[PDB]
Amino acid sequence: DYAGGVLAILTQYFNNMVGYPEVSLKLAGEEANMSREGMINQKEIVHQMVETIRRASEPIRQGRGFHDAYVYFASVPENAPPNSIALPPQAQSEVQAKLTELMQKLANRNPQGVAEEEQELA
Repeated sequence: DYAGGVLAILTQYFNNMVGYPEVSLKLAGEEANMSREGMINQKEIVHQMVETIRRASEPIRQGRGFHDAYVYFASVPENAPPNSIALPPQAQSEVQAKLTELMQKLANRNPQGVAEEEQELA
């Protein structure tokens, strides 16, 4: 249920549990799963999700690499590594609108898979 997996990842991101680049790596994991099973439409949607988060996060990031300077969606949690920040309010709105559109496209491709994730989340 790769589409469901994507929903779970976005839930953690929007709840400031996971930041960039971790969120993009998790999405890339699902992207590879989709591509392996020939789910190209879904793969392309998740690729756009990754690009959306990368383009908003990479230019304002106070560092580089994979162990610090994370960029969280709206708030920096107390377990964040040094030099972590959150997106500015305008970027928050732009990123969420685009991700919501992309998530809708995914849900439309695999409604049973996304519904199951919503059930599992509950």
